[PDB]
Amino acid sequence: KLFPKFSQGLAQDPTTRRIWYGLAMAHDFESHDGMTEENLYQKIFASHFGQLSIIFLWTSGNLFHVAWQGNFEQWVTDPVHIRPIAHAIWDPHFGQPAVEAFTRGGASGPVNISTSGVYQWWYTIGMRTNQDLYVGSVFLALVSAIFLFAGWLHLQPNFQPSLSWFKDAESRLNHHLSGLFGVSSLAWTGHLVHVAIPESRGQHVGWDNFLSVLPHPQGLTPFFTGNWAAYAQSPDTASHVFGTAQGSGQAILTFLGGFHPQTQSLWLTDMAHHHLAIAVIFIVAGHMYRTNFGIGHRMQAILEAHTPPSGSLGAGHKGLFDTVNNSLHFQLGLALASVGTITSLVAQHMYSLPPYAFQAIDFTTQAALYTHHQYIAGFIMCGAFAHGAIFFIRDYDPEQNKGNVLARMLDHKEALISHLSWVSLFLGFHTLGLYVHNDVMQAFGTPEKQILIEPVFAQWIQAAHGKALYGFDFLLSSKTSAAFANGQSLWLPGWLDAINNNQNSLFLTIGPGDFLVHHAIALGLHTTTLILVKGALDARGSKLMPDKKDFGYSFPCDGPGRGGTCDISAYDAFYLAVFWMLNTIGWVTFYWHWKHLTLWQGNVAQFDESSTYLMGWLRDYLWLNSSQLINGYNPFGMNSLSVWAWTFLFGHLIYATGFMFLISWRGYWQELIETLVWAHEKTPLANLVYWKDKPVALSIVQARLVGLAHFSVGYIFTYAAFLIASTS
Amino acid sequence: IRHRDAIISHLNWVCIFLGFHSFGLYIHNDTMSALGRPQDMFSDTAIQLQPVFAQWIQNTHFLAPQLTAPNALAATSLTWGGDLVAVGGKVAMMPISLGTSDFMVHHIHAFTIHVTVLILLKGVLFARSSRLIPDKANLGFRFPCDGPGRGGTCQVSAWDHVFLGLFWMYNSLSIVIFHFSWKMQSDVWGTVTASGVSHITGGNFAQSANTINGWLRDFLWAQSSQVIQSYGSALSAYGLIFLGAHFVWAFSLMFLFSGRGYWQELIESIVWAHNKLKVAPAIQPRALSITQGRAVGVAHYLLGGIATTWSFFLARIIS
Amino acid sequence: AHIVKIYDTCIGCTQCVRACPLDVLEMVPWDGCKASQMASAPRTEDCVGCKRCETACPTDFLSVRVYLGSESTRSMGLSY
Amino acid sequence: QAKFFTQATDIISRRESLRALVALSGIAAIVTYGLKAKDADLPITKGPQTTGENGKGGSV
Amino acid sequence: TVPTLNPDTPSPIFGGSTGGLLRKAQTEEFYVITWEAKKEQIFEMPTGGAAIMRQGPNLLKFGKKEQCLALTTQLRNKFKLTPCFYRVFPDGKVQYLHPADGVYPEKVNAGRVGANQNMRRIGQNVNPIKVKFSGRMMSPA
Amino acid sequence: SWAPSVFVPLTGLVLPAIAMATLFVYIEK
Ligand SMILES: CC1=C(/C=C/C(C)=C\C=C\C(C)=C\C=C\C=C(C)\C=C/C=C(C)/C=C/C2=C(C)CCCC2(C)C)C(C)(C)CCC1
Ligand SMILES: CC1=C(C/C=C(\C)CCC[C@H](C)CCC[C@H](C)CCCC(C)C)C(=O)c2ccccc2C1=O
Ligand code: SF4
Ligand code: SF4
Ligand code: SF4
Repeated sequence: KLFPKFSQGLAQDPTTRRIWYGLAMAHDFESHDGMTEENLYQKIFASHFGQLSIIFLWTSGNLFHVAWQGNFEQWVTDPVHIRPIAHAIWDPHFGQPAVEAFTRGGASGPVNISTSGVYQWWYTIGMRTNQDLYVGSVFLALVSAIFLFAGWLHLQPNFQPSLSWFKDAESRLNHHLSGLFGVSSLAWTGHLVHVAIPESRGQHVGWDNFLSVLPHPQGLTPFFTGNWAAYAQSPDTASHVFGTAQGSGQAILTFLGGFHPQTQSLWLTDMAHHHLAIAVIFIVAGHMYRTNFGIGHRMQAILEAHTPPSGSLGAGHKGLFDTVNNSLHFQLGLALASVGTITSLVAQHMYSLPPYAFQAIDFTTQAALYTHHQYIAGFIMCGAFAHGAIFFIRDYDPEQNKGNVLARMLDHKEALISHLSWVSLFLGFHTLGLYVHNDVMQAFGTPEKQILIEPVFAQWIQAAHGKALYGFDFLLSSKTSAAFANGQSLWLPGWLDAINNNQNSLFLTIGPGDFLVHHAIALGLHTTTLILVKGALDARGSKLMPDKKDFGYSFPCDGPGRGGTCDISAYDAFYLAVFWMLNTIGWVTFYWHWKHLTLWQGNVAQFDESSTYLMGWLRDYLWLNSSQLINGYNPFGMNSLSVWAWTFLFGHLIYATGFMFLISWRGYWQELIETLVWAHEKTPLANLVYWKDKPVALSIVQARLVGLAHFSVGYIFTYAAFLIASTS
Repeated sequence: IRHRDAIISHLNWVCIFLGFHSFGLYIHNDTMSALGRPQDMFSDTAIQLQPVFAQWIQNTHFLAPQLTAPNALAATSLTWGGDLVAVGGKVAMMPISLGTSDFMVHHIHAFTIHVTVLILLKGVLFARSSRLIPDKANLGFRFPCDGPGRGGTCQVSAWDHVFLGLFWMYNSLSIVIFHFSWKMQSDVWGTVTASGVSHITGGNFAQSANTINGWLRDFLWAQSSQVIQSYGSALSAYGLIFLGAHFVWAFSLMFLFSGRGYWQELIESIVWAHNKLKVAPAIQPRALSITQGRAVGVAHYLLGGIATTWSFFLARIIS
Repeated sequence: AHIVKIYDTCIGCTQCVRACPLDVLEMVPWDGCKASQMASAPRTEDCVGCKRCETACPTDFLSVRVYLGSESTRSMGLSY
Repeated sequence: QAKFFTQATDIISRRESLRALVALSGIAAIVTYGLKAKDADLPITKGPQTTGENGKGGSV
Repeated sequence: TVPTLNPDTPSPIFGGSTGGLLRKAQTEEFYVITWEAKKEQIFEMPTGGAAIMRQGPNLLKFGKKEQCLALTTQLRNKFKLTPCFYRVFPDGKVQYLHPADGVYPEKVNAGRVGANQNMRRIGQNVNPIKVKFSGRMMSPA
Repeated sequence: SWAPSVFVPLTGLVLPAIAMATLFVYIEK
């Protein structure tokens, strides 16, 4: 009868809470009034479209302003000594010298420097003028409108799909593997061959003439002939200059390895062959599940067949087909887990093997990106583990999964939790113990007494990969190894050359300071997983509260009685888990930032010597590289690092409000409000105004979220200001 | 008791007032300074907010030995009168100038004190009963809550008021001593040369302490120098305690941010592990009470904070 | 309002009625238990959900449960 | 005087007319004194009145 | 047996407090308490303040039923008295509440059939997949 | 200065002004 339209219960709430929950309840379909599986799936589908339309519009927006407000064309001509423009600024709040200050580049007013690496992205892909950016902006905007269209389209009763269709998993897998993965990477490879490669060779190929231009001299003869080697006949020379004819070859598909020496990025020929190769594996593999032809696998049959003899895995995977196909949260958990891993995967491979020409020369961009994807990966992981327990509560069928791997999982969960506890306490005690030991020796002027363990195991791996520093002589280090002799005339010359250039990021040199920090990160991993896993497995029931599953995923507590039950819900478990996310990726991003900062600065001996103790982090990382940042203004004058320092403090202030909502809880605030609501009602003149919605204190769960949110935002923004301002 | 509502509501008002018109001034300064508008700032140069009363009272204090206290030869203190007295080339005492920056910090104080009073007085006046919990008196002085009912009743007790009162007190007192230390090194202390004075921090206060960035940089960042490099010296213990106090401060946050529901289940799993190996204790392992969680929290928070400021000042001022 | 239920494990020791601040529960005759009496929740529209009732129950596991549900002016402890 | 200010404040009386007048004519008040661009009144439409400064990586 | 009549009787001595009534009593439901105090002895105002009781019938005015059952339990335990109490509506109607059936809820009285009484152990509840596709909860089965 | 003189103060005020107005009426009514 009032908004929340989707909840009678919340709509009848007389207070301001109705509002808050209404905002908070909006996307939870299963909890709305008179909901069905059909409406659930259909709303989810439409929502996916909605997301896509926002994404395409967002991307088009970037291209739009780079083309309209940027210096894209000044960059292409001189990428090394021009700062890429993101956007113009029109701020009526700025003072006279502010407008002078922010006018960087070739700009006719105040501008901001892009640290997204979209320049080098574009530029490496083939984008040459503002025109190209405009056309792409129009296109993707058109795709946005199309997606919006499509959302409302399959909302009508004629175009409403049936639940059976949504449950056709085999078909979606076949199509996504073959088409979405296979075809689209094949088509990209098409783009690299037809546009990117020629663009790097200095021949501008556009919509109007591609069809008329030969990418290879004897094109499409090798292809059908099976003389594929001709496509790798003459690669670009070692003196090739990117985007110019000088030193350019004709090959379209190679396995060279290493980098394009002047740009220091992967070879677009290697990238072409890569996308093409995977494309084939995807296309062949995408014909694996049974649909409407009779040929193909059964998922159910595969899963149910995989039960080992002598019941060492119980009933194996029997019943998982149904509990997965039914459970949406399960699918989102698997998806988020995989997506989180690959997000960090991307982050860790991109920095050490950059793919873009004249990236990695851009320090700030690289730092910004690598922080970006690791934090995104962290949040995504916590979320994976957050729809973990939502499954465990709402979705699991105890009878239908009897004695399976899943039920057996629940069975020995105390073992799992307790052994994670062991693994985290071990690390926590020893690593901290060895650091603080290292500090005390530093303090007393005896650094020779430090406990510095050399990372022999990683140093071994680097040796097996062909770095020769450590002199183990294994695999790709040793010249008398089959592994060496096999591919020595393939790509190893490009590889080995790149691994041993220590001015690049590829498999950096490692010492005892590396050793400690990785075990700090391991502490990060294991503990966060302890919170999340514990929260997932005890979502259903515990000894304190056996009937927890009757309440659901978020609840304040179960009262003060029998000891006290604050932060008992799996919700709260995930909440607690976010703090470790934050702390852990905080450590990882620092690790990253410094070990590069000292590389770029030209003194890696700063890192190796101060990373072995924590004051070293405090003094040589934090205290040193904020010098310029905090100076952005002083009583004497100003410079260009105004916004970062403003935002630095902004983040800190957000960070401390969070503490407010986290530490102080409801009873104080409500009674505060209780006196205020009397105060209003017997204040004359003001008497004549009264509220419609009774003023009430935010909930516990509300307080829980609002703290967390402020904390995270402050975290991110503060670092971002630091990272960028210092690296720049 | 019969009009507590008016008292607490008015204290609430006056505190929001004070908060806006003190913090708000610093945020305003930071924004104007960031936007390139120094002529619009709250400062002796641009904006003037002179402590006219204080200056009057200082005026009356130095002239007093002549008029209102004839038998008194010099002033009670040189921070009112003139006559800069110095010993061993160091400044013992000298007239303290009062400007806009001092106007600022005092009103911050007065804000902080008023907030602390808000929390504690509210605590004492409604200890027995309120609109939410009329029978609070029966429940005790020290107790966590009365459940998730009534929308949720977290931290209703008088203890919880003392709890939160400790944080604001720490806040207030911390700005006072920072005020003190910066004030003293910039406008008072230093060496005495050819008929002239070189202060320790060169009178940056009046111009720097008007913005948050000035504290961040000219006080915190610049001064922490001697503590952060105290290694290899006599003062290294202060660096160790510097780090240790951060540790313990941060360590408090685990207790403050969490609740014993998690911890008790954790303990269930660990207890399993013990029982599996016949090493379970007779004294059944239990998570701390909610109240104890709060007490441990506030205790470690204070100890960490205070000990960090302690290692800071002493290494700073000794070196 | 909040939901309050009494299960059959009730002993009828009456602590949960005697503890309530808003008189939601009452004692009724029954045939199941040694005390010849069981607890009941006929007035849950006045239930606040403060969970004194639960804290008062001696049975293992508790034989009163309060499920915090849709919230109304009374359940939110309002006097304004 | 009561006759001066009944007749004067009787056409703007209605509540529906305010969301039509105050919103659209109020935007017409921002879009007038908002678009009207020189040093005379604000220091941004003034623009940069000096030659560009040198960056950190030898940029324009 | 019959519920209480709702007459006019004088409230006990009180200088007045800020904790008392507000807009809720005017446009929502306020609450009234009735009892026969023997002597004049002091009591704790549950909305703050000292107040002297009078002999004979005394009535008070509150805007929440907790403020009754905090007082009633303070009148019942300390002074050993026995108060009745009921609601009010702003059109002039009354709702008789306590004791609902003359007998107080803790000791058993015939004619009070059991409500929200589940007749199984709590662990004999079904899993919440078996209550989707509805508007139902986990206990009512 | 042509476009951003119009679109900045409309996105700054006139979008949130009628958004806070029409979303308020959606909440209370
Ligand atoms: C990312 C990016 C972007 C975007 C993109 C996109 C989204 C795209 C799409 C799409 C595209 C751009 C596509 C194209 C296509 C093409 C084609 C497709 C063609 C073809 C032709 C032909 C002639 C062929 C034929 C044939 C044959 C011969 C045989 C077999 C069959 C067939 C039919 C195939 C931009 C730039 C904005 C920005 C930057 C980055
Ligand atoms: C970690 C944690 C716990 C669990 C932590 C506990 C129980 C702390 C106590 C642990 C110490 C180590 C036990 C003391 C043991 C004796 C001193 C004997 C040890 C034997 C010799 C080594 C001396 C809570 O109880 C808690 C409660 C409320 C909010 C947050 C938290 C919280 O964060
Ligand atoms: S959360 Fe607030 S209310 Fe629920 S138990 Fe812990 S303290 Fe008592
Ligand atoms: S407390 Fe548990 S046992 Fe005693 S009465 Fe209420 S329900 Fe029956
Ligand atoms: S919850 Fe508090 S109020 Fe609701 S019944 Fe149990 S005790 Fe009486």
